[PDB]
Amino acid sequence: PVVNTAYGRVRGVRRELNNEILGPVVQFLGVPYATPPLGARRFQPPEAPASWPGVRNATTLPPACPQNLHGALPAIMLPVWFTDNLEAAATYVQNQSEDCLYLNLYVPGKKPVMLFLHGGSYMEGTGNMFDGSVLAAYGNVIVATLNYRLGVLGFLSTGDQAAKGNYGLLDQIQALRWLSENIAHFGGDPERITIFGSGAGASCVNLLILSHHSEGLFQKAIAQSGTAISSWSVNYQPLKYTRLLAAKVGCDREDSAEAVECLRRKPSRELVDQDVQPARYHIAFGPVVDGDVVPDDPEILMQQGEFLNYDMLIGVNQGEGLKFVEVSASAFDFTVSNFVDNLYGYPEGKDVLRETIKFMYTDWADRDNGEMRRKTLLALFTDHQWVAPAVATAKLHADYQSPVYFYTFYHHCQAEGRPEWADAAHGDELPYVFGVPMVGATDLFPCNFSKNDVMLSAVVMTYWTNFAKTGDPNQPVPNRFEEVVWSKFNSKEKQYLHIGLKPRVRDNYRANKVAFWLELVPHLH
Amino acid sequence: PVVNTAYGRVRGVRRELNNEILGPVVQFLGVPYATPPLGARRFQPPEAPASWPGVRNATTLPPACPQNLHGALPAIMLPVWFTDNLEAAATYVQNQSEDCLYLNLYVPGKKPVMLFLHGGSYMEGTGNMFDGSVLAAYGNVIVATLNYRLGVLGFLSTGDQAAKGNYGLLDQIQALRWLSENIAHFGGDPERITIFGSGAGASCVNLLILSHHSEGLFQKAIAQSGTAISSWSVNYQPLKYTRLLAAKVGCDREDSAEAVECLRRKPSRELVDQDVQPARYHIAFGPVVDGDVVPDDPEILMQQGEFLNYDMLIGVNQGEGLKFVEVSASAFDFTVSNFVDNLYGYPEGKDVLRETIKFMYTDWADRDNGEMRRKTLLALFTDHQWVAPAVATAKLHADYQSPVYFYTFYHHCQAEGRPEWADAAHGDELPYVFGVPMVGATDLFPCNFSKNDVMLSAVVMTYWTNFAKTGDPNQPVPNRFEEVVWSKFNSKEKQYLHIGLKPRVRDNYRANKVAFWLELVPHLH
Repeated sequence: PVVNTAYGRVRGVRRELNNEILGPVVQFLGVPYATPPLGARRFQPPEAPASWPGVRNATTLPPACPQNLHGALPAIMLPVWFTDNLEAAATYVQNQSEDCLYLNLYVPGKKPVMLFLHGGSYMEGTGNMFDGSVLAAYGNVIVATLNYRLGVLGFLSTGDQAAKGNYGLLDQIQALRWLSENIAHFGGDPERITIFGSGAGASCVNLLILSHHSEGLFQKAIAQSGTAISSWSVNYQPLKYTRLLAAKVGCDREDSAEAVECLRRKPSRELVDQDVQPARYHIAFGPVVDGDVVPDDPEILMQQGEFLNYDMLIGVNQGEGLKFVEVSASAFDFTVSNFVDNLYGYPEGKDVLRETIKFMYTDWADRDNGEMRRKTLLALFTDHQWVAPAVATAKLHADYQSPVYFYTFYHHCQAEGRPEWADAAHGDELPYVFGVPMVGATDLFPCNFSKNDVMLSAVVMTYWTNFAKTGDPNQPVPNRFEEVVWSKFNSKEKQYLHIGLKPRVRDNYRANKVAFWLELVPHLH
Repeated sequence: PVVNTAYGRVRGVRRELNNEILGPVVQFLGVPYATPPLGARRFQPPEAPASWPGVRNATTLPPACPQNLHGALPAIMLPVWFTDNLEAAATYVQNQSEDCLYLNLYVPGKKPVMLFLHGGSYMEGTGNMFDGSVLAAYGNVIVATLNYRLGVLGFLSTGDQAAKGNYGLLDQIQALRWLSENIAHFGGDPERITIFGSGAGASCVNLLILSHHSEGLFQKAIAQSGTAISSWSVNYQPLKYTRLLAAKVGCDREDSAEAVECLRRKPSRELVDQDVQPARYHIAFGPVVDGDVVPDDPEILMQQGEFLNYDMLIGVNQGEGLKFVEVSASAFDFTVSNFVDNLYGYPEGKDVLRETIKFMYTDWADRDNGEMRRKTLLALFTDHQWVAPAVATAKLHADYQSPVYFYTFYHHCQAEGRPEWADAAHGDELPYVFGVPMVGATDLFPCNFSKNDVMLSAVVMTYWTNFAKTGDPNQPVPNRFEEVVWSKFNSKEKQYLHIGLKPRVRDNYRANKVAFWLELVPHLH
């Protein structure tokens, strides 16, 4: 397994898969895409790599650039299986170094590419823990789980010229180019790149469409559970926090542009161990508006239809926010005051909105019971963050002559604390799209797989692969049900599809709550 | 059929009923109860009558004191069958005269009395058109349909001393005394008087409980479709209007007390032909707060529990207000602005309430169709007037150790413009309690009676008669269903009973809308 690219010649490996169904998976763990930053051009955009003679021995898990899984990280943005089994995930990124600009591959003539921008809160994660070879061989596609500058030294900007456009986004654009101008040797199609991701890694899958440098690189998108217009998708206070890690290591010279030229020699391990604690439901180090890759906010920029006709696929796990409440008449009256204070932009005229919300999410038919409160509160954080910025992105993107789809996941692998009372909960969609049941349970996903779960993987890896093939999720190839047609989303009818437990194509998901959060509350302020 | 009372000796008559079921009905049309006002003591309280020797020939329809059925009367307060077939009703009160202080009776030892205070808008009506002999003989009770000072010279007050406590209420209290101290000769029980009425004649059935002069007279009540705390139950601007009929006949001397002493000689026929047009949904001549019979408003007076333990029975015809709309996105946006302006007490801070109402009474699942609007508007006038001042009277009267019942009528005799799209509509409960089907259709009620309707009369004249017997509607004696127990109303559960088309004892009528109108909107102002 040896191939050659314009940059040189690289080797590979091949493995035998666990399940009896699947066959010849080839792997190319660790191939590069750009020159690694070293300390001179840190806090700086990337450049192409060098060239080598002979053969490059590249088959290992490459180092993942520095993170810290014991850092009092936010517990809302991160998924469940990442939080609970943290001891298993922590034993997976052990070797870390400033040099992380590599990318894995999985080769099963012009096959589609499925670049996976791993999720998280922009603080940790890696493609090493999302080793999808089952997904690589089932649908007969090429996966690529890269690594990019994430964390402190990942997405810099300050307001001055010393920290220009966010180096992470254009960092993974450097890889979008590499995959676009070197993939013919690997058997891929440079005209069918389909970025996809989850969590807050899908927030930066919309952000790439509205920019400019993305023109000739990719053609489609997939947005699992994220959106560019939520309350933790973009950073809006770079300067206040960028001068607060410098207040514990020391660069806060009152001269504005006197922080890069002392930190740029600071070692990477001390610079990623600061308690930059963001405001509630806000982030600290994410993509920022500067002008070259984020000209104008997606609030405005999305209205003027300068984005081309790609085909976004939005989705929402039904029930997620299980870490918002985990029952009285003054306990349910206590979350719904600090919640409103924390996440409303802080205008004046609040005293009406709290009571309107408190009236709308009550069930007056049976008020008394304690399973209304602590169960509608889980329906008040699922709606304001994941459920109704999504339809706003669906409408305005469907109007401008473009196809936008939808879905709503429901069914999870049953484990501890996961009854039907406990639905997806920001996760439990990832194992199924990754094929964890179909080859036996792995380490980080402990559950009790059955033959009921394994049928879901077939359909959810046929959709997400036929998609990359042609955008419609069904045309090439066809559980408990079958053949249901994948219905679109248009402003008039708003048909979601319910890829849950029995795939019925229902309509108009939560009309009352979506309309309350989207078309009534803007008037109150 | 000749009897004697403490005032003298009176004759009677007896008739044979149309239906084969019923038998010996006796009647005493026209017996007096008080001295008729003549022109000296007009605008003045009543007094006892004289005494006569021999026998008084009293069997005719007595004159009904002056009204005017062609006077551009309000079309919301009045029932339907009274408005449509106005030509039939107008041929029924032909002979009118200042002298109207008489009362009918119907004798079928200490039998209960069922004094009926006829409805309307306090401008017209009479007991002559509600001749209930079927109701008199079926349940074996005594009816009494009196006449009282109604209209212009009926409920006077000005703010000065020239017009003291409302002469109509204490006028029908004079009859409440007469029936309480002369009924032993007629076979009635002076300790079981049960006032009942409908329309805005049931508004002045609550008003008598909260007063004082009602102590030893009656013991129960029935409130069909009315309440003392609605927007047309009491007059709150006597002076502005009492000086406006005097501006077309002439008494508006700028001296305050210079209107009684010129009008008191004016003939009754000119004084009842003035266009005193009230404000929308308000009235002009109704009971007013002065101090002796209405000490304090039922807004306050009902809170302090000075009213004794009677047993009110509230009720609401499901669907009524069919003369509120009789479909666009700016037609439904046009009623819900002037409606809010007209009927809100005119404070500042309106611009939020209109939009909140417009959001709550929409059906976002299917917005487009034209049978949402012009059908939820009929559900916006039924709720703010008849449906949710009623439950407020039920709760606060059930708390103070008293029994309060409830019901919700649904089924009507089918006629023109009366499908199941068109429910009760402020009326169609009166024929059934009056027995119009059971003896064949009368003049003023044209319909097509069937054997389906005639079973409803049995139950609705067993309830309203067992009630007067013992207050519980069921204990002595027991369609499409049977034996369903008459459930009470208490603050915790709010069980209505649905005496409609199939008597199922459901619970918590319109919790969302009742709670919206009763426990959310008071904060917005």
